[PDB]
Amino acid sequence: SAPVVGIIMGSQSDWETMRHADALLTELEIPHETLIVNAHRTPDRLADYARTAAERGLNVIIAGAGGAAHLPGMCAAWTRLPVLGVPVESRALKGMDSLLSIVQMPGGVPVGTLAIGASGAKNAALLAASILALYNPALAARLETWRALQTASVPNSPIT
Amino acid sequence: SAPVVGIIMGSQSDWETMRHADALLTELEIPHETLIVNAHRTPDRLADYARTAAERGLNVIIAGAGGAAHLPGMCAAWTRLPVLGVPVESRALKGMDSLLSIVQMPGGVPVGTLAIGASGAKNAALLAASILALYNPALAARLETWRALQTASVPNSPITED
Amino acid sequence: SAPVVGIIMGSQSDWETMRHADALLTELEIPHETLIVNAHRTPDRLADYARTAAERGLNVIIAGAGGAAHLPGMCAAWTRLPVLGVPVESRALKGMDSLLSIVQMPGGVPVGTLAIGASGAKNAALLAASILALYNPALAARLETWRALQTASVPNSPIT
Amino acid sequence: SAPVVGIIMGSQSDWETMRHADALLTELEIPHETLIVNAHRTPDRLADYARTAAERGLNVIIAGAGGAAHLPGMCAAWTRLPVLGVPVESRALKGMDSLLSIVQMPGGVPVGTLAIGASGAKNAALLAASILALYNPALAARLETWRALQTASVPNSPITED
Amino acid sequence: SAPVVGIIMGSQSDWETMRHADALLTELEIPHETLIVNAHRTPDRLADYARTAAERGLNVIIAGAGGAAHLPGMCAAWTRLPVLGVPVESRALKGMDSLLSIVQMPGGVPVGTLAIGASGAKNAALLAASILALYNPALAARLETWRALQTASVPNSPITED
Amino acid sequence: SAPVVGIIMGSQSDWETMRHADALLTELEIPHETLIVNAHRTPDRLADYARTAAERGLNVIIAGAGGAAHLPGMCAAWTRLPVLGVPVESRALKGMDSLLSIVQMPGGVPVGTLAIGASGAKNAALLAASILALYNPALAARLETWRALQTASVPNSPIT
Amino acid sequence: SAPVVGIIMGSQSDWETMRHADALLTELEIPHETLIVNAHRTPDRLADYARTAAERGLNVIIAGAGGAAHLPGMCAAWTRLPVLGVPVESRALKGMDSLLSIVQMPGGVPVGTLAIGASGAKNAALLAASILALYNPALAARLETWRALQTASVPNSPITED
Amino acid sequence: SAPVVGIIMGSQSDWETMRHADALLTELEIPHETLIVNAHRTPDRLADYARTAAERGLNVIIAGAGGAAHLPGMCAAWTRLPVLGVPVESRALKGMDSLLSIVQMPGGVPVGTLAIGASGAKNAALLAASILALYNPALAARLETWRALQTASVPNSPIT
Repeated sequence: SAPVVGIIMGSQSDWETMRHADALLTELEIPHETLIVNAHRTPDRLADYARTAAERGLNVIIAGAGGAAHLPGMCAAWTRLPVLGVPVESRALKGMDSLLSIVQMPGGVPVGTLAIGASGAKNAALLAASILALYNPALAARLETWRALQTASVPNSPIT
Repeated sequence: SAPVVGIIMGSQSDWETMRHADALLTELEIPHETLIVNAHRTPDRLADYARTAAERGLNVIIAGAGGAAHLPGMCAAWTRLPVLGVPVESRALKGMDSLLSIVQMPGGVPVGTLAIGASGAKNAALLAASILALYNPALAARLETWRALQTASVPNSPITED
Repeated sequence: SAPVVGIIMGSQSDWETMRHADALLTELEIPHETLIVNAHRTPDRLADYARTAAERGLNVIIAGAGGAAHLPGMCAAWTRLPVLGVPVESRALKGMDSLLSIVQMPGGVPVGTLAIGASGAKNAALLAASILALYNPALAARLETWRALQTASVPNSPIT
Repeated sequence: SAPVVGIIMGSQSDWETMRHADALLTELEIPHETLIVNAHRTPDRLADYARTAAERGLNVIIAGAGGAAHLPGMCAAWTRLPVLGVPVESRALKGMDSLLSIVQMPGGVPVGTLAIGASGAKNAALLAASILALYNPALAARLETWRALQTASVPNSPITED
Repeated sequence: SAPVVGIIMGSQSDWETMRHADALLTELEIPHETLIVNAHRTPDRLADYARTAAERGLNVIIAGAGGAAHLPGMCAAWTRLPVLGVPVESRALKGMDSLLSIVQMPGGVPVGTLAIGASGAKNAALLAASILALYNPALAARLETWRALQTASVPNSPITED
Repeated sequence: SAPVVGIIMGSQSDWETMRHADALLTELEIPHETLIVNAHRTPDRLADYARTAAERGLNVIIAGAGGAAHLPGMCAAWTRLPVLGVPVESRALKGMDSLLSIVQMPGGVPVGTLAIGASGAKNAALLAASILALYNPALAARLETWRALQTASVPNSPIT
Repeated sequence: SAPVVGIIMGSQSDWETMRHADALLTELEIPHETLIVNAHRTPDRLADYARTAAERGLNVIIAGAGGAAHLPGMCAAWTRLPVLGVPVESRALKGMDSLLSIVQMPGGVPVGTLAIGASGAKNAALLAASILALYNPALAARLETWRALQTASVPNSPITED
Repeated sequence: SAPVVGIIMGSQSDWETMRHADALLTELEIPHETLIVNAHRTPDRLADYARTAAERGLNVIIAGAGGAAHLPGMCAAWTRLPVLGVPVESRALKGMDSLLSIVQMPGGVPVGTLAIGASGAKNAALLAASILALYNPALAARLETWRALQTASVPNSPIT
């Protein structure tokens, strides 16, 4: 089936983080594509990807980047689709540079930003799912089940 | 007529920021409600608002809070709807406490976080609009027009006179 | 005996930190319960726990959380008991996110916040003990002994 | 009549912040004393105040300090009473130095720390009240009334007019 | 006559900062152009400006941006010319978001970053001048004179009167 | 051939970082010298190095330092050549001290600052190359090739 | 009569801060000189000042700088005298860049660093006084009197009126 | 011989850092004492130590602490001697808490603060030495030699 979510990242090194978004979308059976698109090394690839995303049938883009993290913001610049940004943990500054360069978008071009690291990648997929669930009843039911299981599965006490 | 976006905030002091979300939704002709829901002073009000939002017909919640900013995250805990968070600028720490309190949600319960302050509020409304536009062709057209006009309206050079 | 302190945390991963609170309360023979309550995954469990804490005979709640750490503040929202918050060290931001999301409570609903990590968990238990000692003479004497031993046991010089 | 809470601070400049603790204790009818004790300029005064607090009948100490804020931690070093710390906002670093200097106590000597500034001072008094209410039923009733009124007084919607 | 340095910025609000770069280039008689290019609102304008800069005869680009400051880095992505970045001071985070967004470029695409604010803008122009002076002897002489005068003009003692 | 770029650093411990600048200059066949010059321990060596750099035929200086990182700024003080600064990652503060002490130069004496760590060292060499390419056509072509290969070599998808 | 402390700073703008060091030395009757030495604009002036300070009879150097604050560290590089550093508050980063640039000296060349701003300048003078008092009994007596008076002058309670 | 410098620290865990101060003083043959004094656990020990330091013949105190680091400031409160503070690297916040709680002393009671960690401990000893050298000619000559050797020993190029 045709992808409705695009997951993009700038390098193989981002995959350790973004694989968590990929896994969640697969778990919820949301058709998606997972690609490398680098804002700095392949800016024309980025322009083409973002500009054509809507006409290709994409509904949400999840973009991960670390350091001076420009990939989500520049993606949002070229598409009217919702763009969700995952700050990848950077070696020196632990993703604080990633976080500020993604979340601090000036008014007019938004990026919905999630937590630094694996938690953010998982949550970007969940946020994408909740967006798609607004107009897909079967997915809405699967997301309901996912959240219910998450809630029900929390133990009552720690193991010592 | 019925609201499809809920804008919530903890206090009147937040309105100076959240009014920018309200204005943009109105500009794009998106029906919405604006309420005060305080995570710490009215936690049962929050639980009820969030847990009933979907059945009331809301599609997106925009939540603003400052300091130890728990309102967006706790809203997301009770709803399956997308929740967007606006960090309100705080006096001492300039919204850094607001930002980290909102964006650093552990995996399992998301909040899509926007920039600190008025920019974030405007962008939360634009993000909400982009979500709604996925299923609403008239709104999708209004949003494309809005984005195209924003692009066309950027001047080519600064005014450089003394 | 019935618990007078509740120790709560959002996940098993918090136990490495919160076990230090548990150990100290046991050392001082303070009856307590140690539970998992997750603000985000089990918010109704949290509401019920905090709302009924006083009528169950709890006197102090010690709550640990990391990241966007909402557990202590939301607990305080539903109870009139003193709530003490332990910021758990987070992977990327080393508990600075945990610390700010716990300590920066707006006026009207307090959380007494302790240091990031194991030190904070130990100190939350000690702070709970000093609260209980105000109206329990036998405990006050044991706490006096604990503090005296801590003071007396500090060596006079380092081992080389 | 005799004080059961001590509010201490290093200088008159701290009073702008600590007065919020004082006001709240008075509102809840909690007898207290307010003193200046400077950790660095009057260290022997601090030692004496802290080491005699319990025998003088104090139950809780609220200590405020800014910058390299050592007053709460050193107070806790000499008393077995619960000590609550209020980081006072500093000029350059906006109370971040105050906060870290107070909250990051190594294990063994606790300080329950509240928010930077006026919010923290008000909350230190509320936390002190919640501690005292554990053994004082009349105060417990006054505190429940206060919290209930705070909850009931939150408006349902912001004032949104231009 | 033709420009050899391009000064670009995302909005008119940046000019208060970037005007210091403009003034210094003029002082050193370096022909330049000043334009608004917004990375987020006019991304195709940016692509075209950056990809054609070298063939248009530009030698150095000075780019200023604040907040999530992507303009310098994205300019460098499309040009082989040296790109110098000026972090513009932002309201909440005082240009720290600007600074990290510009300087923390991953290996492979450089931006030479200067200080936050007006100092950085002046220094971007001086750095551009020092690059151009490597091949332009008349400019090298003007720059040496400028640096020598800066050194000679430092007073020996402060004015200490009350 | 005579060096046109100088790479300087304060200690052997900086070499793990600055070797990336050295490798890139060699890859692009840019003649250079790689030296230890310590701002604090050998300040007269620094003064002489920076003061004579231009007359020796150097065109760009790349200077790396960590902690209270004064080497780039003080180099710039004595030369009219462009000075590029690489913040070396420090043990405690992860190069945030290095970054601020290099980039925050007051107006009048510039240092072009690159990212913390190995990325910054590589990018300082690339920035130096782009400066030299302005007036060396053969190098400009090699830099074009380098950038083109970087762009072309980015994979289209991650390896799972 | 001859100076035993040198107070140096990079510009007149630093004097608003460094004047507090000057005033305290005068109060304690410590002969000193006050000069402008800019690490970046007058590096040879700095080298000469620092390398000759000991033979000129100086015992302590107090150096103030803001931003990328290199003056204290580079002074210490050329002198064997104790060098005390005062971080001057900067506009954007509130002296955090000043502080880290001064205090984070690698092992081998020390700078004793004081607080950001006016407090640090006053304390640099007091620290210089405490160093000089080790060998000067009259000054040691004046310093003890000063510290004793500081202690005696702390009020017992705040002024709490409305 | 009687100690003229006191090195104090709050716990054995600080010794890994403060041993560098001890080693430097021994290298320069400066008589000193190395002690554990904990501001929070042994405050009366601290009061007595600082109050009597001058009359015991101490000239400089070097105090190391981490976290909420109160030891140097409180030492300075009770003595007119120069007090030098070493921020010990803390687990979570990497000594940023240590640094701010030591350096940000309000006007009236100074602490001369050195770098976070081992570098700061070494430099506190060197700063103490330079203070003592003002009125001890033999030590001044040894310190001159130490600094000269440090300067002369810096290599001219890195080892590859």
